[PDB]
Amino acid sequence: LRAVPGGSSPAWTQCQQLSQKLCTLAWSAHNDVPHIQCGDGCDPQGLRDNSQFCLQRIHQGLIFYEKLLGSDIFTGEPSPVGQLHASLLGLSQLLQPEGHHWETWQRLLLRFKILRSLQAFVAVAARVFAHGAATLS
Amino acid sequence: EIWELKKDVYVVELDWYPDAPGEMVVLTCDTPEEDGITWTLDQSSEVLGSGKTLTIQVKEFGDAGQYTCHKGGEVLSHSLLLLHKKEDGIWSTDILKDQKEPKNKTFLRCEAKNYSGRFTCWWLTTISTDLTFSVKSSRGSSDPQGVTCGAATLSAEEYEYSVECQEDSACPAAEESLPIEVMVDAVHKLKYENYTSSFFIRDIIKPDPPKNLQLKPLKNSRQVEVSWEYPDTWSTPHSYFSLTFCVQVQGKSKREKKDRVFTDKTSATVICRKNASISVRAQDRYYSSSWSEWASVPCS
Ligand SMILES: *[C@H]1O[C@H](CO)[C@@H](O)[C@H](O)[C@H]1NC(C)=O
Repeated sequence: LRAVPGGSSPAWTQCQQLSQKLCTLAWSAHNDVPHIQCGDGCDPQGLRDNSQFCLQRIHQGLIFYEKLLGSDIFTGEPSPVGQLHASLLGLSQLLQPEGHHWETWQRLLLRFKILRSLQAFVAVAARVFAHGAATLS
Repeated sequence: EIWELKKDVYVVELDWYPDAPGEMVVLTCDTPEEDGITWTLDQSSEVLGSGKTLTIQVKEFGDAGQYTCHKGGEVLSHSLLLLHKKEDGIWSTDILKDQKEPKNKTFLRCEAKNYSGRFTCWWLTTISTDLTFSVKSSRGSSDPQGVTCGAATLSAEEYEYSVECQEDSACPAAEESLPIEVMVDAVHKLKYENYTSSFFIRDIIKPDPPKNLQLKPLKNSRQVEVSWEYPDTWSTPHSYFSLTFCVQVQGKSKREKKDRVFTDKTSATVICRKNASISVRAQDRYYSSSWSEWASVPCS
């Protein structure tokens, strides 16, 4: 028998808090978008076996959304968007393990569509981080 | 504008204006023969025509019904014709009563107690008789994925019908990208109507009320510890499918004090007072779906 370092643990309690914050913010504002799909490992059972899959997919969605909120759609025509953008980044930064390099008008309508879709995604993320924080630790 | 609804049932699309010319329909008997054939409508022995085909005019709901062909005393085939009336570009919706709540033109209301893939839809009608409802559902429209529904049955009374459906391949924890479609066929005598509903399960979530709501008075103080549990219908594990709560303390009167607290815990300490009740309701923690009904308990 041996015992071997497995690397840095995900920061579950911080991610739990940032993802909860993001849910609050996304609802404070009343295609090929990534979605946490069923294959993605984010379900309760999928988290025990291997959470890297899920977290990696969550990271991907976070960076997709942060690019959208920083883009022309939100800084052009006529707010929780500033704090939302920054928190999207904060969380994605927490997910990025050392060594891994996981980084790669009509507006009022688009902005409604994007924010609605963001609410959905961040709720899944919040459940993942809350479950991980509670059962993996 | 004429299509098969089910075996031997055909819907005729009827564009109507007061001087309706009437659309002509040709009905063919479902038989290998063409001799000795007569036609009757519904329960009458009156011969309306002879031979393998019958040509009829449809202008109004009485122009329809179960046309039947006969040879040697024997029924060869039945063809029931229903009419879907398009007033002036718009189809009729007399059968179901607008609920007027989520938006206007909302005839079907669906809700789910959890993320399992089971949901319930209901609808309202004034009509008490000669009523059949048929329910279909799927996830997506491009390549529909299976959802199994039961029979629509009278559930309460205005007339209320409900149906239970279950997504065949549920993924409770996923972020849904394609909505569930609900299609209800509504038949009143010979009047056919369509009803449709589109949604994400996440948006029709309404949990059941908090369970086992109970009070625990503090020693020689007015304060009470309120405690409760997640409903049994709620998705498990709770560590993942979190709920959040609203605790309310209110009197019977108008101008009396009110106390309202938000908490992710399943306990709270409130101040009780004679003739006040403690109410607790629930909502998904991370997504702003519908609050449960109140569970409540008198300060007694
Ligand atoms: C409902 O009615 C309309 C017109 O009759 C038709 O186009 C549509 O296909 C019907 N829907 C179903 C699901 O049968």
